[PDB]
Amino acid sequence: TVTSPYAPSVNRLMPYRISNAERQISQIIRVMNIGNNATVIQPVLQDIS
Amino acid sequence: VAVQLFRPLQGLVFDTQLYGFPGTFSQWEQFMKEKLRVLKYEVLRIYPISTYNHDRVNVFVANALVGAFLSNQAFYDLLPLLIVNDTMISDLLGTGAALSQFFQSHGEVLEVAAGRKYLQMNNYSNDDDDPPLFAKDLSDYAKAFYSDTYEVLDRFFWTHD
Amino acid sequence: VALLSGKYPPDLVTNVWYADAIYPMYADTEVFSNLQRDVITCEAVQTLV
Amino acid sequence: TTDPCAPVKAFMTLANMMVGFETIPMDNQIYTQSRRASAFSTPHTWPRCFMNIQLISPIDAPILRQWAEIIHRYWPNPSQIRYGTPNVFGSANLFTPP
Amino acid sequence: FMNIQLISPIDAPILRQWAEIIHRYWPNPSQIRYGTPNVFGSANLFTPPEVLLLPIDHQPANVTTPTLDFTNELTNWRARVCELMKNLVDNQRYQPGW
Amino acid sequence: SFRVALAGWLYNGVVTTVIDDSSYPKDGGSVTSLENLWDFFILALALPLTTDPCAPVKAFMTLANMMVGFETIPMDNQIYTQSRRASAFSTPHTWPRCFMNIQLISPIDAPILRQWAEIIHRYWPNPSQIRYGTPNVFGSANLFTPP
Amino acid sequence: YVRLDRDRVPTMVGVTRQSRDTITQPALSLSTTNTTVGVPLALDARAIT
Amino acid sequence: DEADDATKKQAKDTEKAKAQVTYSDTGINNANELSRSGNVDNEGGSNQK
Repeated sequence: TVTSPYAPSVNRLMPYRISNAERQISQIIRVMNIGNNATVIQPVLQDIS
Repeated sequence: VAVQLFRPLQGLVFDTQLYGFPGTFSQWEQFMKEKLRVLKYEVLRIYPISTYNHDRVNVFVANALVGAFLSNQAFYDLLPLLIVNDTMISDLLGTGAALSQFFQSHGEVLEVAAGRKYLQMNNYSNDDDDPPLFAKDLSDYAKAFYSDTYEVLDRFFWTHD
Repeated sequence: VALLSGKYPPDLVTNVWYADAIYPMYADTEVFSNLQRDVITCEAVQTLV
Repeated sequence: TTDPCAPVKAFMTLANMMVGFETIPMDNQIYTQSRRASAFSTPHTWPRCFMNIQLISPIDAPILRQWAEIIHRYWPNPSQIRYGTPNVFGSANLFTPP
Repeated sequence: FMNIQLISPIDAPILRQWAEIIHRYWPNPSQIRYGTPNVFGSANLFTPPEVLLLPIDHQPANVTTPTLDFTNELTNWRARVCELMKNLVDNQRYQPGW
Repeated sequence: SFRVALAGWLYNGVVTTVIDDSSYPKDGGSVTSLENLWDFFILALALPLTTDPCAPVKAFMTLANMMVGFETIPMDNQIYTQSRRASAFSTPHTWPRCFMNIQLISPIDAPILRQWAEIIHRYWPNPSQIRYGTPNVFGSANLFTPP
Repeated sequence: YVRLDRDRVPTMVGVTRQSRDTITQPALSLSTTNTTVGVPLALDARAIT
Repeated sequence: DEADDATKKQAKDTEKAKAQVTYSDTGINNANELSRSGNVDNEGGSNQK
């Protein structure tokens, strides 16, 4: 659980939110890098392990 | 070679080995008769017929109770939920009284597993003239998502595969 | 071996165990940082085109 | 032992050994056929299978039914004995007749 | 393997039983509905947003004090394998060899 | 702490006294732990003496947090859950509708939570007032309040 | 003080400089920036009990 | 910073190294509360110079 303030505030700039097409394009490009190398995809499985 | 299951006996969601049915129609009939006779007395004990006579019954809870007793699995929790207070879905939503195999809560839609409609005996040999069971003799042939409104079901299936 | 051998703590409660185990990981910023990278990638591809 | 839950603790002690060999129906999910036998120390935890012996099916699980019958039949019966004298000492015992 | 009836029930009984077990008691998929699509995007493709797929079934735990039970799919799988091996070891064409 | 609790009653308008997080159950808690039970007891007897606008919400929601997995209550939205920390209920806009209306708490699925909610709604101490000072000759610096 | 009447629970305290018959830049006082009514103060439930 | 300073000074007042009454690290999330400093001038600008 996390908490957020409830009061008047000074304006803040957080550009984090993005759309879905950009996420899909980035996922396609990430799949491209992986190719069939199999030496790029081992470390991520190690990390989730 | 096979039998058809009606309303109170629906909800058998586990494998046939767990139930341990005799496999012969006469012996199976006697065994089920004895089991239901035993369960009826407990249901009478908690809900006497002198007081409760016309009170409505949650068919989901009845099927879950029958399947749980036949599978020897925590039937006593569903008995307080046997009678309907406001609505079936409303009374069954969020309870967590029974196992998640019988019914589940996904927000405001109720997902209830579908029990076997047909049950085949040992004489079933996939013969030329044998009855078609239509794949309803298995434990996990289909799932049912119950809700009051169709729009809520469509919203739920937007994300569900 | 993993399937045939596995045990829990002598008496554990899942709510407390997970409220302790998951809390440290939900304080970073990598997940929020990757979205800006995705934005820059999707911007650069179209600029190149 | 003077514990008023030994009759149910014995039945649960046997039941916990053969888990998956034979199963019986047991009330709530929290108190189950695999729950430690020493956690049944209160009357509210007595299983309905142990209460009503007919719930244990004598076909797949005859051993548990026979053990429950033995517990219900051959468990020792309470008795009493006269002690002391009230003529000069008096009877200091209470909740029971002098 | 596709059409079980091709395997003769009288010449290959044990292998027929193995094929039947594969067809009946193999794991089936499910879904878990991960994440939030409001702030983060839906970076998944070929599937609806906000969902996983699993090689095995999923039943959410109802209690928070987990205790052993054998009412499990991956336990039924192991039990069926054990029964198949028992049937293998007690067979008139294989029993007298031991 | 006890004396400052009384001291803050006068100065509610500029400072509000709350209960530190360490006084709550350490990790959300559960009713399976004697230490958590005693912590809840201490919290229940210590909460009413605070000049916090929402003390009863925290008092009820602590037990609701501890009793996760043994009995459930209806939730207003899918964003929140019964198992959310009671330290976050510091604002009136976070009062659960199930706590507002007791009839929504089903007695079959929450015999203890319904009793606790009834106890909070029935026996929470009622506010009062007392006459102090002299207005005729010393005046009064009272605002939002008769002098 | 209110016990459970959430419809009249105070949430903000502020001080204004301008007259009521004027419209100008809204300059909220710093007293409104707290999530609670005022400055948060912490006690010891163990000590109180 | 001044909240932490007051927390420190409360311990000195109470004779003990640790403090029971704390004006800092209370549960309430106040990420919006502000105190007057020399960083800002009277007109909304900045006193860099």
